[PDB]
Amino acid sequence: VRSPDHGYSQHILQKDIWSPFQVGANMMSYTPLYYDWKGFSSRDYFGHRSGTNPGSKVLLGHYRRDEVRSWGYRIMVNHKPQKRIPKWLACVVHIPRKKTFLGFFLYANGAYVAELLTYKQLPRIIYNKAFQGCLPTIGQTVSLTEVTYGKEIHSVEMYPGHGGVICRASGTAAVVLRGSEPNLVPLLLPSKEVRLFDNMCHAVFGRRAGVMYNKQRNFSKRSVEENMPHRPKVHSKTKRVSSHPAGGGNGGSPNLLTPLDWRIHPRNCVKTKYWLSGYILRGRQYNRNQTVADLKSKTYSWANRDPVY
Amino acid sequence: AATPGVGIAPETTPVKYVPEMLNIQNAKWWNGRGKPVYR
Amino acid sequence: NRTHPLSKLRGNLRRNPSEIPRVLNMMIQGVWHKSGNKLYFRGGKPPNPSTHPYLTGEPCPVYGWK
Amino acid sequence: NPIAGKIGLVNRKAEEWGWPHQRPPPTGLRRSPEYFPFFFSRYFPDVEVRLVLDSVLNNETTRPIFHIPQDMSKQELVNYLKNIYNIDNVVRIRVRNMRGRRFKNEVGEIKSLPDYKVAVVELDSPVSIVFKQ
Amino acid sequence: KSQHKNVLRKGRPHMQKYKELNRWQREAQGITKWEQGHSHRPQPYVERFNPEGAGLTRGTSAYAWKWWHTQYPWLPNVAPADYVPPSPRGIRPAAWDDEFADVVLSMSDEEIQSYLLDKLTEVIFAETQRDGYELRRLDFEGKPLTELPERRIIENF
Amino acid sequence: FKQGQGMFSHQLKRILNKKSLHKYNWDPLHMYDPRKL
Amino acid sequence: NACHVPGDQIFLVSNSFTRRLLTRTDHCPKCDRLSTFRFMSVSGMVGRMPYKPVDTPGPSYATLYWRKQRSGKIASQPLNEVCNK
Amino acid sequence: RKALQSYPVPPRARNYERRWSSSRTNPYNRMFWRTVLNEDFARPSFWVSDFRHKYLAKHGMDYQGRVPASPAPGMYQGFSDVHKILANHPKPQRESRHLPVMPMTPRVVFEHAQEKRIDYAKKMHRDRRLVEQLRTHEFWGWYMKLQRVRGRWCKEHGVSSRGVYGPAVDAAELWG
Amino acid sequence: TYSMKGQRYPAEQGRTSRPGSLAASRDRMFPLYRRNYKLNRELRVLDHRRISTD
Amino acid sequence: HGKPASGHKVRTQHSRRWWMQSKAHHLTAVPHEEARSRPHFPAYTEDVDQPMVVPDGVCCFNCDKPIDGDDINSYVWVPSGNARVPTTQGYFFHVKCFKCWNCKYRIIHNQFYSKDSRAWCLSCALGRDIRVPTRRWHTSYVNTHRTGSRLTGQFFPRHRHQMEFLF
RNA sequence: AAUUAUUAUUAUAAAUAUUAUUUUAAAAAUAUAAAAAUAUUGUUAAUAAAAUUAUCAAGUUUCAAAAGCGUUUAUUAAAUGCGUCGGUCUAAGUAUUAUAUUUAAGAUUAUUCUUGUAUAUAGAUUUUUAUUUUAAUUUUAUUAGUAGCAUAGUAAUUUAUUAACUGAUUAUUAAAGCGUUCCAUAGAAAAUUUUAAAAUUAUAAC
Ligand SMILES: [Zn+2]
Ligand SMILES: [Zn+2]
Ligand SMILES: [Zn+2]
Repeated sequence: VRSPDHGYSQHILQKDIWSPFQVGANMMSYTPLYYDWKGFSSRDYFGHRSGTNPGSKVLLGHYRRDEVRSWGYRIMVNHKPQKRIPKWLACVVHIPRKKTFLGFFLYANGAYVAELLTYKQLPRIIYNKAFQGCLPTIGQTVSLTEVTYGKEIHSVEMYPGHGGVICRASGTAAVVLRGSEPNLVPLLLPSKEVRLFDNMCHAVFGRRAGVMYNKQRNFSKRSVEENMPHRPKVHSKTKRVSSHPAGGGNGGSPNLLTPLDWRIHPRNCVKTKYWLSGYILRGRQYNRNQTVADLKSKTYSWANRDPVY
Repeated sequence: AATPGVGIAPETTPVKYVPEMLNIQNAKWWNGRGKPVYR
Repeated sequence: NRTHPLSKLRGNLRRNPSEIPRVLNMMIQGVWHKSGNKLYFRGGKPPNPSTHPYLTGEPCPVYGWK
Repeated sequence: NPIAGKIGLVNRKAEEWGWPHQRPPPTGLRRSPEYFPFFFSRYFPDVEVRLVLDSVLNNETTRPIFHIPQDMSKQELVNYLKNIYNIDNVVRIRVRNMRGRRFKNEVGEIKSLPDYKVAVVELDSPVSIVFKQ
Repeated sequence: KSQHKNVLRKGRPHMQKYKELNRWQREAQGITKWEQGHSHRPQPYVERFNPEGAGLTRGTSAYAWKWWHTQYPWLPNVAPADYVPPSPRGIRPAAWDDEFADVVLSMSDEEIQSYLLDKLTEVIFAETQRDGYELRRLDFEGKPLTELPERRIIENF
Repeated sequence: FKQGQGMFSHQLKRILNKKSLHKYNWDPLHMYDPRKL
Repeated sequence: NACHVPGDQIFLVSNSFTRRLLTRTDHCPKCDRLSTFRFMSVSGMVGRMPYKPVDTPGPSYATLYWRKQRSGKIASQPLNEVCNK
Repeated sequence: RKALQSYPVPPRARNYERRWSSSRTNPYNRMFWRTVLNEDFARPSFWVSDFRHKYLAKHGMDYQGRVPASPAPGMYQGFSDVHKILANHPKPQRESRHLPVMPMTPRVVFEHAQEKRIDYAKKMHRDRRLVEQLRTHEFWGWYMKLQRVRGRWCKEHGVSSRGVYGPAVDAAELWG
Repeated sequence: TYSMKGQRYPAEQGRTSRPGSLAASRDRMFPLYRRNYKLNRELRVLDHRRISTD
Repeated sequence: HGKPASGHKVRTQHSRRWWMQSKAHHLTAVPHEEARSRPHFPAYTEDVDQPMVVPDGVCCFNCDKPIDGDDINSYVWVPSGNARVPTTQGYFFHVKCFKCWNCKYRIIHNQFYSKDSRAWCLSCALGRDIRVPTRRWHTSYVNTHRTGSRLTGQFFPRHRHQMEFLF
């Protein structure tokens, strides 16, 4: 196989990511793994298509529609691989709408259910078995104790035993950072914010998957943009001045000084962190400007977490 | 489809804007359905 | 299915205020079954649920009614 | 009209048992086939199975037509003719429901008769009626 | 557009909907129009559900096609609604017998849950694990640091 | 193009004025069952 | 201009029998009985169109090739006559 | 407008939209070429495309054979309106071995109500021409009695039915 | 003849008993137009029998 | 600079590049640019060269039972242009034998695939497996007695046919 | 749809019924056009996307300006839409992700500089410009430029036409286009050339 991921490119612009090894659609929809459910569109309590009230983290993005298609491929995902029982990658299924790759693992005590598929994994191989080393094999799900500084891990679980939440998107990877804390290990999440992950947490070793998503996936076809169907996102400056303060103006009015969606979203203002966890060390704001590498140099302790936020 | 017209108050202060707050006359003989409840 | 007082059988001819909206929609609308044939009310003279003979028994598949 | 009226219950009581004056019969008796309107029915039925003659006249017929109150089901029309008119040969009954006849009386109010239930019974050996002129 | 042919209407007419009936049910009840006290949200349908969905908490597969897409995973496990509590009745298995019963009954239901966890970690990581895979992390040279697996690996086994 | 101007819309605006039966069903003491005292 | 269960004929249709045009009933000579004919193609008009020559619509390129087989190559039989009597 | 979920079968012609597009007929023969040509288009119809994921796990191979159609008895037993989590196939069966019987959903019964009203229509047409091929068939048979009785009568009464002239204008075989 | 949606003329329907004329039912004036519901059912509707499965 | 540069697609059916893409390429001679354009096919294929009648040794392709000679439109006579091989003329099917043999439902959009003298449904005959349609299961939508097949195949000038203008 | 009205209510199925509502002796207009020699745009704001046809109903070509193909109550450089980019978000959803926006894809490039909103801020105001918002009045470099470009105008030159308030070209200080610019550009709207049935002037011609 050449390049287990391809920018298939049906039309010179339309570049969808075909992967050789991708299971044909027939071997995709699996009965006891397939969930279906209308997604509420953007309607929240009283219909009323609306986002979220300013302070909350339950998303009903105003511009959302056709979230669950009804005869789209929708198998559920594990996110909790088991520690050291061998796997067996049976096939590698690729759902367009959930851009994730995910391959069916046998997992060696019959459980034909495991999905998240780390980069450079091949089908019909056994994965969760360690080589001579501690657990340094691609695909092996490793507790954060067993990793060493500087090697990527994906699907890291935020709270130990509560399922993998961090670094699930394709090609993503949380890099270890060699902290000084007694029983905690700091990981450089891809958001350039570092977080004191408990060392007993479980992460899947390797990159995540399907590299060449970061770019090189471009639909530019009216039918094919039904991998991401969303509502129209109108100008905010053609919105019936009675309705939206940016409006009218006999021509192209540039826009008002302080941009606002309906309430406010001024360009770098609305930063909506309201509760920081005890584990958080430096938010994406505290690192946004340094670099990727300089954050990988230091050792991270509790004194690095800034007492004021 | 429906409307309370009062506008849902905070979940903590369940009642703002009684109709009396506006010097409203709601006699049963005047507009019919009037007589309030906080009474 | 109107039913006799003594008969333990339960029929759906209710007259509670919560149930008359559907008991008219049987007498004036009728039911259009998803099999293609129009049910209980299919023509002109709308039935009189209160002058039906009483429900005598639940239907069976093999015979008509137990 | 499906909606239950208040008065119609009250008018029911005053004839079932003298309502404002005579106290009610205990609810056990009311749930029983010995309650008078269930007893005046199980022993003194009140039915009007009128026969249409226009189909049973001088022309012989195997299918004499009746009219039975709207609330006489088929198998009761069997029981009826069997035990009251000795009719013992009824293989199939065929039942319509007809809006009672309507008209304007000479005054002008639309005086619509009660409704009934054509039930074309089908006797085995045909029946007839003679009319000598 | 200056021509409204108005023939594209008139096709597949809507049901009659007799809205006087709901207008009546309001008055034939104490309630007004159900003022935004509810006002509504689109209720789920039986089709879009997937029973046998390996979620659903396995008690609710008909109570749970409703309730939302964002709640029925959490719908708690309760009971068959006819399963009675474990009852400290006297019916002992047909052939377990005494001596075993006299011993086992001595152990209480934390004195036996504890024994069971040790035995199960011993049954796994025994013939079951030593037969093929390995279930305890190894050191520099590759020696099994801990004696038996860690309590989590067993839990998810 | 409304629909249903016919007689059923001429009764359902006249027979539904009939005042349904009223019974002051007072609230059921679910949690505090009184007869189990 | 009309065929058969297995054969053909020819006929110019008027206005009066426009009903029987598509499919007729006629004595099929490759048989001895009436059999339903069809309308394999047009062969002209029953009268003039205003301000137009005798052959206003023209028979066809098709019904001509049917004619050029019937009359056409009769060279098998200029014997027994050509046009005389 | 009479929500499609009311019709026994979803409607044949499906009207859409498109102020700037005026054509009644849905463009079939395009919805056909896709689907026939591309396997993926139509969701796998779980069973015939499950039974892999159950062969691969229990046999260590790709099935590499044509999967049986008609889902096995016992599959999709909690589902109620399958019709999508399947092909339009019926809900397979109970987990029994009794002979297959169509679970008479409101849909199956309607199809019975077509294949009887198809046989009804093709029967009311099939015997219009059967009596039409008596009326015209016997009208001709009778019309030739007419031209015969006219043929017999027009010889004794000598009406040659060929103009005011004698046959000497005919024998020339000119116009005259 | 069959149980089909159709349009009837009002005189065809026959009038109530008039002072001038008896009640002239739609049948006794148009005998060969009485629908034959044996012939309908036998031909047009699906019998319980043909789909009886249990 | 005529301004409204985005427009209605006003031409298109008023072109000569169009007049060549509207033709049909049927089984006639009709060199090109002479076939019919809007309906795509001429009405009343005249066939005086060969009479185009239903044969006597005729039988159902799918079922094989003899077919009524011509007194009826119970048979779906698909004359695939000049066929000869299926019968003296083209395939023959009673209206009720016109189903896919392998999957036993209707032949959707009526394109069938003659698998070893038993018409197979194209999708099954092609290996695909979606095996139940929506509208009518066991009876196709087809026309009867070639009436649906006369949109194509063998119009009047089926050959050189220059006997016309030659002496 | 105020009606016995424009009006196949297309859920289906079918294919040869000799199923049955339309006054009447004229020319004007007008709705309308069968027929028919020349002429081919001289008509006009402007010819050419303008019913049917068995005489089978279709204009070709060049240049300039112009994106997506969806979608709109006076229907389009309206508003969508993919990508890039900016900002936000690691205790409800995957930070090559999803929210919240500005733009528009493709191809070249994407300039100079800041007084206020925002951010950060230290009791607050007042102060305060890494990125973002808005700005640049002589920003004006690239780039196209009389252009839907405030007048000046028919811009001056060149063509083109017998006649050039057309249009295209050159350059080029454009009242104050300008980097989201510019190029590329297809069915559109123009300008030529050219051909051509609508009764286009001539022309009136039931
Ligand atoms: Zn013949
Ligand atoms: Zn056949
Ligand atoms: Zn098939």
